[PDB]
Amino acid sequence: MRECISIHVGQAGVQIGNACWELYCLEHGIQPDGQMSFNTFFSETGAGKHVPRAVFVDLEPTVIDEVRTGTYRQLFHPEQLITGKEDAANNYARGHYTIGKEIIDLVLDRIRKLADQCTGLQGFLVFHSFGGGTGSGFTSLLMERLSVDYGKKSKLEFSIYPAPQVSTAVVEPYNSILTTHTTLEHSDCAFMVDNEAIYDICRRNLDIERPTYTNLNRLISQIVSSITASLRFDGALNVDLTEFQTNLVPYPRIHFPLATYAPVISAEKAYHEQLSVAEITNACFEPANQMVKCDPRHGKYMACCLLYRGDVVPKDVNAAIATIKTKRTIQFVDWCPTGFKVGINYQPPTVVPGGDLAKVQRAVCMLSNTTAIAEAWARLDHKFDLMYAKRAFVHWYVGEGMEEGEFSEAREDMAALEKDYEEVGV
Amino acid sequence: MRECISIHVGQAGVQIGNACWELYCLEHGIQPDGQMSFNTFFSETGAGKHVPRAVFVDLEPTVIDEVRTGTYRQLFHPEQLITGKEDAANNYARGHYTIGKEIIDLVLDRIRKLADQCTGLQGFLVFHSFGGGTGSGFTSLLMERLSVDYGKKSKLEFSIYPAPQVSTAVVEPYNSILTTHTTLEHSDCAFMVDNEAIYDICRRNLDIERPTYTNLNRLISQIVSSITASLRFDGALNVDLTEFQTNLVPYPRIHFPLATYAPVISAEKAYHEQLSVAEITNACFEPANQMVKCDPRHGKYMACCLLYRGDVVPKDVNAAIATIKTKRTIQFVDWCPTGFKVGINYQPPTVVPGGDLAKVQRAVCMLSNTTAIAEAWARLDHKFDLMYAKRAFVHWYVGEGMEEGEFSEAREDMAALEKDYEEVGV
Amino acid sequence: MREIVHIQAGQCGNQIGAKFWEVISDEHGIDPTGSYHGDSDLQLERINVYYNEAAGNKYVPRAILVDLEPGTMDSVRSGPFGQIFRPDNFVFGQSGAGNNWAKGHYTEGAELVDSVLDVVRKESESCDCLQGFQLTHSLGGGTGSGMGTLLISKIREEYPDRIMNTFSVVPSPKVSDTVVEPYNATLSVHQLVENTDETYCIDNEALYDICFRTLKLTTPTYGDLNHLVSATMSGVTTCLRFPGQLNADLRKLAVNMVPFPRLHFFMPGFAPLTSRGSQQYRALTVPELTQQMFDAKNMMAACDPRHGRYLTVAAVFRGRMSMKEVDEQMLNVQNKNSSYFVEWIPNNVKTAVCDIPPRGLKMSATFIGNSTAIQELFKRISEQFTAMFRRKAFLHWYTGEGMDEMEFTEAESNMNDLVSEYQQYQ
Amino acid sequence: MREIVHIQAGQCGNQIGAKFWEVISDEHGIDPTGSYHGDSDLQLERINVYYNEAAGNKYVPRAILVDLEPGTMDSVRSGPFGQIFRPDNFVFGQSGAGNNWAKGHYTEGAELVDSVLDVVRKESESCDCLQGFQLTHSLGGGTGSGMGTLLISKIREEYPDRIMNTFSVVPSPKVSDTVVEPYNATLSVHQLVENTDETYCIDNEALYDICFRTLKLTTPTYGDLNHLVSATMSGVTTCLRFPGQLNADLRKLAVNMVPFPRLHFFMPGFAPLTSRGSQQYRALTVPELTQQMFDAKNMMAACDPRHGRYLTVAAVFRGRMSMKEVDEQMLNVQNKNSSYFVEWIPNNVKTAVCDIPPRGLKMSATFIGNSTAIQELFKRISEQFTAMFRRKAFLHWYTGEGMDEMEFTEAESNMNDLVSEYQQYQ
Ligand SMILES: C=C1C[C@@H]2CCCC(=O)C/C(C)=C\C=C\C(=O)O[C@H]([C@H](O)NC(=O)/C=C\C=C\C)C/C(C)=C/[C@H](C1)O2
Ligand SMILES: C=C1C[C@@H]2CCCC(=O)C/C(C)=C\C=C\C(=O)O[C@H]([C@H](O)NC(=O)/C=C\C=C\C)C/C(C)=C/[C@H](C1)O2
Ligand SMILES: Nc1nc2c(ncn2[C@@H]2O[C@H](COP(=O)(O)OP(=O)(O)OP(=O)(O)O)[C@@H](O)[C@H]2O)c(=O)[nH]1
Ligand SMILES: Nc1nc2c(ncn2[C@@H]2O[C@H](COP(=O)(O)OP(=O)(O)OP(=O)(O)O)[C@@H](O)[C@H]2O)c(=O)[nH]1
Ligand SMILES: Nc1nc2c(ncn2[C@@H]2O[C@H](COP(=O)(O)OP(=O)(O)O)[C@@H](O)[C@H]2O)c(=O)[nH]1
Ligand SMILES: Nc1nc2c(ncn2[C@@H]2O[C@H](COP(=O)(O)OP(=O)(O)O)[C@@H](O)[C@H]2O)c(=O)[nH]1
Ligand SMILES: [Mg+2]
Ligand SMILES: [Mg+2]
Repeated sequence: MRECISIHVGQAGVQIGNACWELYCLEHGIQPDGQMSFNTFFSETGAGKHVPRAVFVDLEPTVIDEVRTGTYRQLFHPEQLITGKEDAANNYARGHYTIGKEIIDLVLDRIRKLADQCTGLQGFLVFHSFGGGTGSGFTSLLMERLSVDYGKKSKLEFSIYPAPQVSTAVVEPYNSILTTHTTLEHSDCAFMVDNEAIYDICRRNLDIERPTYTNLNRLISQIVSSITASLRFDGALNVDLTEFQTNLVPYPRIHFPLATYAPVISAEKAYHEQLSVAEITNACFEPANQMVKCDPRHGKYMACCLLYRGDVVPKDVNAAIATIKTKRTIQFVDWCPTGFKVGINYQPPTVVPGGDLAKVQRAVCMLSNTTAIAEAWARLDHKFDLMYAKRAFVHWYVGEGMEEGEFSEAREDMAALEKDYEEVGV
Repeated sequence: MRECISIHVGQAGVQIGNACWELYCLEHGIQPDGQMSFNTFFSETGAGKHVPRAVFVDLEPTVIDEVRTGTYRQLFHPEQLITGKEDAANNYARGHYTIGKEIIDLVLDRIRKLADQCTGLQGFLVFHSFGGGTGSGFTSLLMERLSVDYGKKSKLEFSIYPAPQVSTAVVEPYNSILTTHTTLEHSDCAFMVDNEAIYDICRRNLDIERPTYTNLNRLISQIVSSITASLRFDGALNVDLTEFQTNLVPYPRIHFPLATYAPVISAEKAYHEQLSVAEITNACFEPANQMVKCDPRHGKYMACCLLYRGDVVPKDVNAAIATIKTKRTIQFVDWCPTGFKVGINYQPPTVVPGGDLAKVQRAVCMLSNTTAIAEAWARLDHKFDLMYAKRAFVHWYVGEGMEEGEFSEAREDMAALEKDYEEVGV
Repeated sequence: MREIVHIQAGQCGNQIGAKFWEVISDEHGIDPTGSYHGDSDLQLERINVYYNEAAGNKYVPRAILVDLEPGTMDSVRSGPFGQIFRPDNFVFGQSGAGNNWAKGHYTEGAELVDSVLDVVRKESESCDCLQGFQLTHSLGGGTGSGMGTLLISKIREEYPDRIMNTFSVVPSPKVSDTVVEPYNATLSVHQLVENTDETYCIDNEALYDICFRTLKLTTPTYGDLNHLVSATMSGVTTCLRFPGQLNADLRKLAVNMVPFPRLHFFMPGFAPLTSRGSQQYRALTVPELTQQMFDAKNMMAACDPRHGRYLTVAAVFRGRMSMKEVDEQMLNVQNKNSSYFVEWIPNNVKTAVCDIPPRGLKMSATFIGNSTAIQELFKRISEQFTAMFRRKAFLHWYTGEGMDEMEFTEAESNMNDLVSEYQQYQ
Repeated sequence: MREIVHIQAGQCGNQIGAKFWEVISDEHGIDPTGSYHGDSDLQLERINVYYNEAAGNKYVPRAILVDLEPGTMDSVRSGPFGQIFRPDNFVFGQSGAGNNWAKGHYTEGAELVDSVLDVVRKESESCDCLQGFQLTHSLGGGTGSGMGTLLISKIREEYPDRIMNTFSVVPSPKVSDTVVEPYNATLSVHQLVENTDETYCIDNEALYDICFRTLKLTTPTYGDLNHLVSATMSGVTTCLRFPGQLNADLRKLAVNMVPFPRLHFFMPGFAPLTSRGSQQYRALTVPELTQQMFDAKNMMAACDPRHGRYLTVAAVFRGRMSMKEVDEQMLNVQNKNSSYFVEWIPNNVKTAVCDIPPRGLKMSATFIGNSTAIQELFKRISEQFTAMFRRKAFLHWYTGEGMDEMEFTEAESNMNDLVSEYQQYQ
């Protein structure tokens, strides 16, 4: 079995992971203690106790400690659950240098150990946010080490895009820039989602009153679930992660696809709806199902992917696509003529018990690169610029050893990359 | 299956719709939750839950909210039941501009979505009154959008004629003029009925003491039922809506037919009557069965239609018609030599449980264009003129952005159209 | 929902409001503790209009109590009210204006006003769609009259597109309750007319007639008089609080009843009105109910309605009844009494029907007339005022507060323009 | 774990700390004997932060009591404290500084300081990861003010990378409690500003308002005032003491709330704040909770927060709630009130949520503002100080101890630079 590595970094990465692996266990019938193709993320041990390919890193021990008390404690390896003493406190200089140093060796040795547990190592996912100290600095350090030790393997990262209007941390704009700049050279593709757009979607589609991290995370976990499903299950067109890289990265550095999922609908709405292949596919290109708050009509599509799950047949897809391509309201780049790779998986999507989504016979994860993403760039570039013009909170990094002009150069690189989006769209 | 769109606008439109779809479900054996040719108004979903082609728009949420609590809640789509916050309060300026703006996009996207649910889209009915703010302003806005997005499809509207002597709203004359003027360029045929004449008929024929919206609406719903029946069922001469347009519109703008129905009689009277084809047909041209209070002897017939339902055979019809044409007390226009299209449908009419009409083996919907309609024109033209001479309630629109002289021009157009009735009759 | 907010001003205002809010609490099955206990769903279906739920069943009346004289509210909250109302809303000082408009409005009242407005904002923030403000007042009582007027000016500035309206007790044409009551009235009116959408005009004298002679009430106290006022207020809002054949929202009613800007003065009618002894000799039909509505004896303002012409008449019915029956009956009335209706408006009637009755009266209706007759009440005040103004009677209490003679000059001048407009239309 | 250590200095410091440590003991289910009796695991999960287990259940508050005036602690340990606290920690002399900064800090206090520091070291040795030092003080009380300042200088030398912070009562802007309170403050501040990471600024006056008027407390004693202070301190640490959706460690909060080095002055906010009578009229929503947090009335420092701009605002919530609900609500606030937020920082909000409520309040939150408004408090002291400084009022008590005139000159000069920085950012 080809198997992949997962890493979870930061409160965000860990939380999402919590739900993610709960889901996986449910998708394979695995009990919370690991008790029994899943060998693509699990290692079967002597007792039928399958143990996950995942390393959890938390400098703020509280979060993993909760995981270590939580029901899936049994499942994970104590040597996988790697906790620190104090966190980076939303400081990249510590996450990527001062504090991150300590553990980063410990974690790498877990990773190498686990890599020798494996035969068919294919990719490795890294869950984190763009601004949380743990998530931010630490990730770029880690990725640089994995780009050395493995380098050939698929480097996947999930970094939650800092929602346009809505932020929790003040310096979050800083951290994103700096994190991103660094990890640009060590990451093969980076995913971004928006907590705000997702909130909007929970409300709009699922008919949710007030979203929180619990249910939001269940959503994300199902999106990831489909990606992996191409590996974990039989499908007509089985997509490997290596493929994902080939097809979703039009250009060496712009590997920053966004992804949505349909059907997102309450069990109630499912009875006033017949969700056909075409129905859903159409919904995938609705700006209101757009899980990053960036309306797709603001740019052109650089690339596409349809990870279809459940009862979906090649022609219905082909016809649905034909319909989509016919709709010329979906503008895509001259550069990229017909690139709509579709994945199709057979295995249906699955619903979490106590979950909030309609159990549907077919679903799809749409994934795309659009020039419209430059909008998101603009925002953060500017956000950062504003505070950097002040040196709001600059004392705080520059005491930690960070260089003025390093920050300027990092933002320069982000501006050059934004300028590259412009270049593609042309 | 060719299928049609229905829209319901305003309290009136929605109420009528309530009864209308109850009736339809009864005509196909469909349960209140959609549970099972009806696919010409329904979409069968996975569970046998047929869902209607209809969108309900109510700025005054109270009415649809009642529908949403009502038994046929189950049947409709939550995304079909589109409610606002506040209504236009009998103000066309808000219905067609200020407030109507908000929803009108939301509704159109339902309509486009539903239009993609469809293959054979043929017409779309719009239920409303001529003066209710929701019904009035909103309709003309909507129709203009549908005349863009579809344009080829049959545009059908039901606007209840503001009963000659009897009004509920004071400014109702305003609204009709303004609404009508606008929708003149976007509507293919507009039906008008009179609540008063209908009251008279309930009393006269059905032997009703005191009519109200409940039972009145059941009547209207059966009239519409016959029209659709030509689509929904097998008949010898099956009439498509496209036909209705071809034959009922003698002239680009005068598309304002009126329609009655016979037999309208209590179950009691049915035993002292033998309702033959000829019997009923005769009754159709009785001025006392005239569902707009406009006595047909005040003008000449511009056009005709007989939608026959139940046990009716071609010759009996032909003979009945022969009798009618022989009766030279029915004066019709030189312009239009023999135009009496008859429809005939096979499928009988149906009676509502707890209803007030005699279950008859055969029925017919008569529909006609007569020059006598100019009378109705005169009334409203004048009514409006009177109040406009005062500017009674003018502050109320003109604050909303409406133009003096716009109102004058609108009435001019209504006067030109009335002058056109005169022109035809000549 | 669409929330309405009340203000109560003066002894008069706070006393009337005392029972009004009691009455509505009955209407929705709300107990004296603010906890909803009704049985039917319609009891609380729209409860949001007048109530904010503060937990469980706590329902909070949307109302602010405002008085410079603290004993008033003290008595109200000593009664079966104080624990419905929240203490955030008791906004009161300790100084009486002593029936000085100049005080209650213009000088000291302003202090209190600021804190009032802040509470106003609180409520307007908590509201979903703010549909406006009802303010109880005595037109001649110093702080009812004055203080209300200031609040209105401010609120209308901050919510200029909302329906704001007042229930101002007009001075009894025979007996004055304040010696300067003509001053308090004329001043109030100056600002009240320009800054409100609707004002109801009511006389205690007329109420006395109704109480003692028509209802054969033995001892007509204010509790029973206010019972009558509370009455007509309740009905209006049933248009919003409940569904019906014709749901006519408060705004819609307003729109229909105001032919011209500034003439928004209403003389609530009432039905049925007969003492318990005589009720067994009559039948509540629509003809009966309307005959009651068209009685000068059932006119709650002291004005003979057959002086001049009705501009507009809103018949709002409560309970089940036939639309033909109603329509026809209203038209019978308009035909017979056609000498009392303004020729300007064809169909001088206006109607609405909510399908729930008040209290246990199978049939009920409330009659909102706007007749040119009302000018007499304006004369009453004008004339009385004028005489005192000539001699400068009690001038030094107002000029003591800094009020200009020309302020009073312009105030009467604007009541004279007002009556002049009534004449022009009469 | 990460342990925090407290110091208590002065009557003020030791009194406040008295109840603070009582409160936390409640928060973790610790009885008055220092023996843990709580039920939930979270009661003692992180107990190590503030407690050292000395056997069985003996839990030892990590705190040192320091006072030159022995009766203070004598009263504390006479109370329900003395046997929680260990006698190693009572470090006290027998001589009062008599509200002479010069004494309590600079001359005699130093004697006591040495023994204090030794106990400090004891605790810092027993700690696993020393996360810092909270020191209760009155900014104007002689030994709270002074002695604390010396301890801080020393401790910061020996633990320069730790979070050290103080709760210093700022002199009430209206009433002075010490005649030389301006001296004690200005001096303390000189050294306090440069040697601390955070300082909380609080006024007894503002607390009085909050107690008596907002909470309608009849007799506002220090027990109840300190109840409020104890409050806001508790919340901050819930970030560390408990888990949550957003765990924001004290360091992380610090990092986010300090835009510039030295401006670390905080005005704790509070929610909910309403007396028991009014609680039944409201609902604790996030909108409610935040409305409370954004109230000038709930600002515990005597400063109008709408003077100038907020640099940064940390909303720390306690209890379960939706992240959308919170985020959205905070953003609604920032949008509406955008005139009060510093343009420098896009997304002027900052948030954190711990998933445990205080005490039995389902919802609670504590608001940490840093507004340029705070400069007024600095003015208060500056101005008062200045006047006295001119005349050399009470000079011979300080110069009696050997304090230089230029010491006071430089002290005010540094408060003037401080306020100057607030202006530049305002
Ligand atoms: C808006 C409302 C609610 C209030 C409720 C107050 C009830 C109250 O506490 C006293 C009571 C229980 C009944 C009073 C009836 C009333 O005055 O009765 C009245 C009158 O005496 N009733 C009639 O004249 C009824 C029949 C007339 C037939 C010719 C009318 C009246 C003012 C009713 C109002 C209507 O009652
Ligand atoms: C950090 C904490 C812990 C302390 C605990 C002290 C408790 C004490 O001994 C007295 C008591 C049992 C309750 C006091 C409540 C309180 O003052 O209640 C306060 C206030 O009166 N409560 C509200 O305003 C609550 C609802 C407001 C709705 C608009 C707020 C308050 C200072 C709470 C603090 C929060 O209580
Ligand atoms: N989707 C999702 N986002 C989260 C969750 N928790 C935190 N975030 C986001 O993550 C960002 C904050 O970073 P965290 O992951 O909480 O912090 P951290 O990685 O532990 O880093 P430090 O504590 O600063 O060292 C914000 O953008 C939050 O919106 C979660 O449970 N789900
Ligand atoms: N046939 C029939 N006519 C109705 C019914 N209800 C209202 N009407 C008529 O509709 C007109 C009033 O307009 P409505 O439809 O009630 O008002 P609306 O469309 O909701 O518009 P606004 O409330 O003013 O925004 C009058 O001519 C009524 O006679 C009904 O149930 N059946
Ligand atoms: N309908 C009604 N009118 C009242 C009541 N109390 C006082 N009034 C009238 O209000 C006027 C006196 O004003 P008042 O409210 O007492 O003065 P204020 O306290 O200064 O606002 C007189 O015309 C009274 O007839 C009451 O309970 N009901
Ligand atoms: N909040 C609070 N403030 C206090 C208390 N006791 C004294 N103060 C304040 O502290 C200042 C007096 O300082 P104090 O602590 O008594 O002097 P010290 O013993 O020399 O440190 C005055 O501003 C008082 O208002 C208390 O119990 N609570
Ligand atoms: Mg974290
Ligand atoms: Mg309506």
